[PDB]
Amino acid sequence: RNLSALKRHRQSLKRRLRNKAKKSAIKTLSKKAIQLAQEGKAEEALKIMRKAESLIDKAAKGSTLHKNAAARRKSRLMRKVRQLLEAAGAPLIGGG
Amino acid sequence: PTINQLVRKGREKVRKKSKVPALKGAPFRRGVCTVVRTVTPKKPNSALRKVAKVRLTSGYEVTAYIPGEGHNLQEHSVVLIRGGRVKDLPGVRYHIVRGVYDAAGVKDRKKSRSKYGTKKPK
Amino acid sequence: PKKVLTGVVVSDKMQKTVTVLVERQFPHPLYGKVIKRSKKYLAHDPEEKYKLGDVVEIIESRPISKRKRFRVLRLVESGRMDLVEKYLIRRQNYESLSK
Amino acid sequence: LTDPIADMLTRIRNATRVYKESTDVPASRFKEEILRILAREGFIKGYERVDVDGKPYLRVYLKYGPRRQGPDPRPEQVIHHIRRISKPGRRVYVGVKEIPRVRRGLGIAILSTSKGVLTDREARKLGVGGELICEVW
Amino acid sequence: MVKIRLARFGSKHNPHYRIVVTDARRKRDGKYIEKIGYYDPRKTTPDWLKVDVERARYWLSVGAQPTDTARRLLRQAGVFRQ
Amino acid sequence: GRYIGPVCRLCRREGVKLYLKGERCYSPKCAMERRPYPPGQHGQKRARRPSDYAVRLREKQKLRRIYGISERQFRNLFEEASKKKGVTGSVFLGLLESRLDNVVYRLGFAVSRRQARQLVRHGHITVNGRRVDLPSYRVRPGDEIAVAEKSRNLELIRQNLEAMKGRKVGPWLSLDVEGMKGKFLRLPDREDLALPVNEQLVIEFYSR
RNA sequence: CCGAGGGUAGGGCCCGUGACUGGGGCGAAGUCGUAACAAGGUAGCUGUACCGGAAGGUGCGGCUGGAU
RNA sequence: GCUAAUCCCCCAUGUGGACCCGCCCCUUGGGGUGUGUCCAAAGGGCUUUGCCCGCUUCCGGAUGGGCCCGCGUCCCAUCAGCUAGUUGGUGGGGUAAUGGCCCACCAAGGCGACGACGGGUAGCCGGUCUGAGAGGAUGGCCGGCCACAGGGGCACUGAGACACGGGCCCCACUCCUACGGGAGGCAGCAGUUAGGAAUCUUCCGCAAUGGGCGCAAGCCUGACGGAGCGACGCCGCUUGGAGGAAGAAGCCCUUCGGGGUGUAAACUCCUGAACCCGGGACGAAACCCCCGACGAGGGGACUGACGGUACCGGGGUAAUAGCGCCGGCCAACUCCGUGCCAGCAGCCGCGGUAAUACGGAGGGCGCGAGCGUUACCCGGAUUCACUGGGCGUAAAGGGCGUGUAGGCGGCCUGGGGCGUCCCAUGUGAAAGACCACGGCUCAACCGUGGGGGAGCGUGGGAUACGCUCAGGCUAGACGG
Ligand code: SF4
Ligand SMILES: [Mg+2]
Ligand SMILES: [Mg+2]
Ligand SMILES: [Mg+2]
Ligand SMILES: [Mg+2]
Ligand SMILES: [Mg+2]
Ligand SMILES: [Mg+2]
Ligand SMILES: [Mg+2]
Ligand SMILES: [Mg+2]
Ligand SMILES: [Mg+2]
Ligand SMILES: [Mg+2]
Ligand SMILES: [Mg+2]
Ligand SMILES: [Mg+2]
Ligand SMILES: [Mg+2]
Ligand SMILES: [Mg+2]
Ligand SMILES: [Mg+2]
Ligand SMILES: [Mg+2]
Ligand SMILES: [Mg+2]
Ligand SMILES: [Mg+2]
Ligand SMILES: [Mg+2]
Ligand SMILES: [Mg+2]
Ligand SMILES: [Mg+2]
Ligand SMILES: [Mg+2]
Ligand SMILES: [Mg+2]
Ligand SMILES: [Mg+2]
Ligand SMILES: [Mg+2]
Ligand SMILES: [Mg+2]
Ligand SMILES: [Mg+2]
Ligand SMILES: [Mg+2]
Ligand SMILES: [Mg+2]
Ligand SMILES: [Mg+2]
Ligand SMILES: [Mg+2]
Ligand SMILES: [Mg+2]
Ligand SMILES: [Mg+2]
Ligand SMILES: [Mg+2]
Ligand SMILES: [Mg+2]
Ligand SMILES: [Mg+2]
Ligand SMILES: [Mg+2]
Ligand SMILES: [Mg+2]
Ligand SMILES: [Mg+2]
Ligand SMILES: [Mg+2]
Ligand SMILES: [Mg+2]
Ligand SMILES: [Mg+2]
Ligand SMILES: [Mg+2]
Ligand SMILES: [Mg+2]
Ligand SMILES: [Mg+2]
Ligand SMILES: [Mg+2]
Ligand SMILES: [Mg+2]
Ligand SMILES: [Mg+2]
Ligand SMILES: [Mg+2]
Ligand SMILES: [Mg+2]
Ligand SMILES: [Mg+2]
Ligand SMILES: [Mg+2]
Ligand SMILES: [Mg+2]
Ligand SMILES: [Mg+2]
Ligand SMILES: [Mg+2]
Ligand SMILES: [Mg+2]
Ligand SMILES: [Mg+2]
Ligand SMILES: [Mg+2]
Ligand SMILES: [Mg+2]
Ligand SMILES: [Mg+2]
Ligand SMILES: [Mg+2]
Ligand SMILES: [Mg+2]
Ligand SMILES: [Mg+2]
Ligand SMILES: [Mg+2]
Ligand SMILES: [Mg+2]
Ligand SMILES: [Mg+2]
Ligand SMILES: [Mg+2]
Ligand SMILES: [Mg+2]
Ligand SMILES: [Mg+2]
Ligand SMILES: [Mg+2]
Ligand SMILES: [Mg+2]
Ligand SMILES: [Mg+2]
Ligand SMILES: [Mg+2]
Ligand SMILES: [Mg+2]
Ligand SMILES: [Mg+2]
Ligand SMILES: [Mg+2]
Ligand SMILES: [Mg+2]
Ligand SMILES: [Mg+2]
Ligand SMILES: [Mg+2]
Ligand SMILES: [Mg+2]
Ligand SMILES: [Mg+2]
Ligand SMILES: [Mg+2]
Ligand SMILES: [Mg+2]
Ligand SMILES: [Mg+2]
Ligand SMILES: [Mg+2]
Ligand SMILES: [Mg+2]
Ligand SMILES: [Mg+2]
Ligand SMILES: [Mg+2]
Ligand SMILES: [Mg+2]
Ligand SMILES: [Mg+2]
Ligand SMILES: [Mg+2]
Ligand SMILES: [Mg+2]
Ligand SMILES: [Mg+2]
Ligand SMILES: [Mg+2]
Repeated sequence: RNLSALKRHRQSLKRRLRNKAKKSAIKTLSKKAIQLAQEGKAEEALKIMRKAESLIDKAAKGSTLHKNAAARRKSRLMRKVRQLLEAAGAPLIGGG
Repeated sequence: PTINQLVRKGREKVRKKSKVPALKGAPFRRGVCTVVRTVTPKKPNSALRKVAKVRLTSGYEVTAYIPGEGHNLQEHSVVLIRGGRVKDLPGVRYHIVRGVYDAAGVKDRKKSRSKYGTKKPK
Repeated sequence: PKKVLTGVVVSDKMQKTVTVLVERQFPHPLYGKVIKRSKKYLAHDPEEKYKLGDVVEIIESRPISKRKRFRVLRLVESGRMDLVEKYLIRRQNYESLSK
Repeated sequence: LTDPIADMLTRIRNATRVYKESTDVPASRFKEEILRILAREGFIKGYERVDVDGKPYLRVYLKYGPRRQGPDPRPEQVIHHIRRISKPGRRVYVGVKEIPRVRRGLGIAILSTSKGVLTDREARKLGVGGELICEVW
Repeated sequence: MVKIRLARFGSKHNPHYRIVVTDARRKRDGKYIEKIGYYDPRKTTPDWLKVDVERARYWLSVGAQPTDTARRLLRQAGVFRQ
Repeated sequence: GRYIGPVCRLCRREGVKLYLKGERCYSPKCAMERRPYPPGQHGQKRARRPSDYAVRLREKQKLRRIYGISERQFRNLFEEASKKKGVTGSVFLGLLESRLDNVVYRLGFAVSRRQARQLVRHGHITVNGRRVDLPSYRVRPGDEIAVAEKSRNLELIRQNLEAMKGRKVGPWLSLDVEGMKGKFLRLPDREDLALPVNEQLVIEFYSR
């Protein structure tokens, strides 16, 4: 009736927490910056947008994000913010 | 037909019609006898051929021949059947295998004994 | 190589897409005779430059939509409405094959 | 008329069977080339471009064997047998390795190739295939 | 890793291996990437070993990993000689 | 296994002596010599015309009965011949000949192939040194077929070896008495054998 | 939000079975006649129509695959 | 409530890598560059200022995959119309990635007699079986791919799963209990039961090959290696060999004289399966240990489930035969019994008092640890006919026109080169089959080498014929 598969389920539950928690944050921040960039509010958008990008690549270190996801999330994050600031300018920090 | 016609309609592979349906693709099938009686053959023969109506594991109920001289089959006699009609008893399309289940071999066969489920004598 | 095919446009009624009909011959694998068979491909035309009747080449491409896996390669001939007739009349006969 | 070639061969087969010296078939730079093989291989004495009512024909000079002994003195044929292979109803094309051996060598297969009209033997020689026009013996 | 090893052919009480390069995840007697020699352990013929040496050196360069009892039959044909 | 019963009835049915015994085969006590008519109740009845099928059966059986061989083994050889280059009829006879037990009897070590088996089977025969007790060993050119050392000293082989001293043996074979050893030189041309068999009729049997 | 499925309601196709009923095959040791085969004793066959215990008959038109 | 780390996190560092914008080369998102921003890490161990195994970010290889496209892939048209995420578009979501894969909006499209839609049946291939070939039939074992893991749905973990012996939920079923509550998923190996005409040992071992973890010793491996049962198949071998009467007994036939079984038996002699006795493997030389440098290289040793079995030697017994058939096809004939009965039978047909056709018997034919039956596949069946058939009367011309699609099409000249043909080259796995050789005493079985192929991609060529475009013609056709 036994196994260390039990062990392996025990672990997955814990990795699941760390993952979800990490991904939650990325969306919270990305959207936060995108929100700011709409009403931009350019310095702040850019400020939060950096905090996102950092957290994304941080996730791509592990099992959370495959590298190409991180790339992709970053690509779409940036595009949105920039093109949003085009409806008023101008970029107060970096970047870029 | 023209060649074009053949491109258009092709030739038709003709299917075969089994002659022992009740067998449901099996070499043999087990059954129980309902009616065990004699039947009269068509012209130009004359006899009292021995037949059993058998109810099958394959859902089907058929009349099967009882080969040999004399038998011990009666109602509720369990019996194995094989294919093969008896030309002169229409509707009979199968044979009871003598020597299997409640179908006894023929008493006192000496020739062609395997076909009659009669063991070897001393 | 990316497979390349040539055919007539039979529809322009989608936006940014044409239906290109490609035809082919081959001997009957048993009866020998050379026989024709045809097939419609939805071909990508981002430029809405291809018209009904054009004869065109299309090249197998990365998938654009469900069903569109070809972009239009180039013009070859224009104004082959006679081909488009052959197709259109055939579909119109279908109203007469029912019950 | 739907097959000029088949027509020619038949004009020939029909005439040879009642033993005409010649017969006329409507002219063509393709039919000739076939006659060029029929003569060269000795199936016909030969052909000459004639004219009937202003229109081009090929008069075809037919060849047979000796008179014979017995009740039917009709000589043997030189063209015993000639028949379309490829047709408009079904084009028949062979590659070189699959060119047939007519009548165990004693007969020929004329074929049209992209090196002109050849026999089986000749086609094998230049090593090309093509539309198998017909067979003669 | 991709591996160099011994696929058993022949038959019962009658081994005959094909020293072969295959993905480790394959089954023993399964589709292999490339054959590179053979090996009769019962030694019943003059060359109960043959090895393309020129080939085995390639795969090693490119990262193949031989089994133990294949490493040897690569020693015996001196694929390793420096 | 093989036929193993009354062997004189074979000859009588075949309408020909087949030398299936050895010694008594040459005497006037031979069955074919006394009753050259088929075994059993109706042997003396006037034969009626054999059918074509009948005819080719007998020619096949005759050839087969000569070698004491089973019908399968016979078939498998023939089929082999049909796949093998050349005239099948020749090659068939050839392959029938290359059988150990036949080779042995041809080199005179036995009076009957029926005895030439029990010799091979009881391991008294060998090839190229090594012992062979397989009545079906396909002998090739170059082979040394000898009596076993431990069998050289045996009453029966002696008696039988003594009988070969100058009787000549087929062109495809060489024999060294005293040395108790013979040699397989080549496959028999058909002429090299003169068996009472139209072997063509055998082919014809197996094409039905 | 979507969602295994559950529930309600109405449809389509297929299998089994059913008082009873329609003919069909067969059997053959019957009853009734004798429609077809001969000019088959009213030449036959025919599509259709009406009719008769039954084969069948008749009308209309057609065919010869009709004897003299 | 406490405590460790190759667990987690934070900053630092930036070869590099990621992302937005500009620019250059390219040409679908490929390669490089500039500014901006962002991301690394874990140490353990010994012979201890030097190794080994790990850790980190990047590049390229290799290998295994995802997705996409052309062509091929069964029966019913008594299934003829099907389609609203439907077909396309724009934007976004999602993924490793394209995509109606998902959503919002917009447009009105998409498919179908070249058979959509619907119903039925089937996992596909290498192959297999048959067949002269063409074809037909088939997909068991072995190899390749797919699909599934009680019936469904779902995602988590992860390079990789939507995971047979991991997780969640619903259903059906079964069991456990202390009656409160819990459990399970053999289509892994064996084994039980049901079903069935029918299909195996609850074996042995990790010695070999292979796989997982480990520096390594090594541990696990129902993969596998072997053993067990079953004549299921193929192959090999035995039940003996020689001699032995004008020829016993018995039995069968008879014209009562004899004929058969039958050299068959007896009997004589030679061999010697089984069985006894002794010895007894190949499969196993690596990993490790040695010196060298932990490499190249040379020596040390360990290890065998099968198995005390194969096999070698010595001794040694004459030692299982059965089954079908004998009217014709089809090889094998007489006597009795029976009397349209009992019965045989694949087709034609046998049996009604002289049955080579029923049953027994003698005899004979055919095969032989087999023989025969039933079932099914191809063959014979040119009886679906491409190879290779037909339609006045045998089955078969539409009741007749008109005409859509389609199929097919006169003479001459050129252009193109789609069909077609030729050369080159890639692919065409392994096994199987075919030819050679070789290893098990043969064979079967198995190994090494050889020969190719159709068919598709690529490159180059040819242009008779079919095609296509272009220009002429008048014999077809149409008109005056
Ligand atoms: S004796 Fe020899 S030959 Fe005469 S029959 Fe017997 S075996 Fe045949
Ligand atoms: Mg663990
Ligand atoms: Mg939130
Ligand atoms: Mg990662
Ligand atoms: Mg993940
Ligand atoms: Mg009768
Ligand atoms: Mg029952
Ligand atoms: Mg019988
Ligand atoms: Mg799109
Ligand atoms: Mg043809
Ligand atoms: Mg056998
Ligand atoms: Mg003859
Ligand atoms: Mg031959
Ligand atoms: Mg002889
Ligand atoms: Mg002789
Ligand atoms: Mg044959
Ligand atoms: Mg719902
Ligand atoms: Mg529902
Ligand atoms: Mg529910
Ligand atoms: Mg009824
Ligand atoms: Mg009724
Ligand atoms: Mg009348
Ligand atoms: Mg009358
Ligand atoms: Mg009348
Ligand atoms: Mg009337
Ligand atoms: Mg009345
Ligand atoms: Mg009336
Ligand atoms: Mg009329
Ligand atoms: Mg601490
Ligand atoms: Mg940092
Ligand atoms: Mg919508
Ligand atoms: Mg998009
Ligand atoms: Mg994934
Ligand atoms: Mg969709
Ligand atoms: Mg189509
Ligand atoms: Mg159809
Ligand atoms: Mg179904
Ligand atoms: Mg299925
Ligand atoms: Mg055939
Ligand atoms: Mg199948
Ligand atoms: Mg099967
Ligand atoms: Mg398989
Ligand atoms: Mg499922
Ligand atoms: Mg499931
Ligand atoms: Mg189950
Ligand atoms: Mg489940
Ligand atoms: Mg699992
Ligand atoms: Mg699961
Ligand atoms: Mg799955
Ligand atoms: Mg698995
Ligand atoms: Mg399980
Ligand atoms: Mg309790
Ligand atoms: Mg619970
Ligand atoms: Mg359990
Ligand atoms: Mg049962
Ligand atoms: Mg079992
Ligand atoms: Mg097994
Ligand atoms: Mg192991
Ligand atoms: Mg191991
Ligand atoms: Mg390791
Ligand atoms: Mg075990
Ligand atoms: Mg006498
Ligand atoms: Mg006598
Ligand atoms: Mg006697
Ligand atoms: Mg007597
Ligand atoms: Mg004897
Ligand atoms: Mg050993
Ligand atoms: Mg028989
Ligand atoms: Mg026979
Ligand atoms: Mg006979
Ligand atoms: Mg009686
Ligand atoms: Mg009598
Ligand atoms: Mg009989
Ligand atoms: Mg009898
Ligand atoms: Mg035949
Ligand atoms: Mg056929
Ligand atoms: Mg058949
Ligand atoms: Mg035909
Ligand atoms: Mg016919
Ligand atoms: Mg008729
Ligand atoms: Mg008419
Ligand atoms: Mg009509
Ligand atoms: Mg037309
Ligand atoms: Mg045309
Ligand atoms: Mg033309
Ligand atoms: Mg031209
Ligand atoms: Mg071309
Ligand atoms: Mg090729
Ligand atoms: Mg191959
Ligand atoms: Mg050999
Ligand atoms: Mg091979
Ligand atoms: Mg071949
Ligand atoms: Mg040209
Ligand atoms: Mg023109
Ligand atoms: Mg005119």
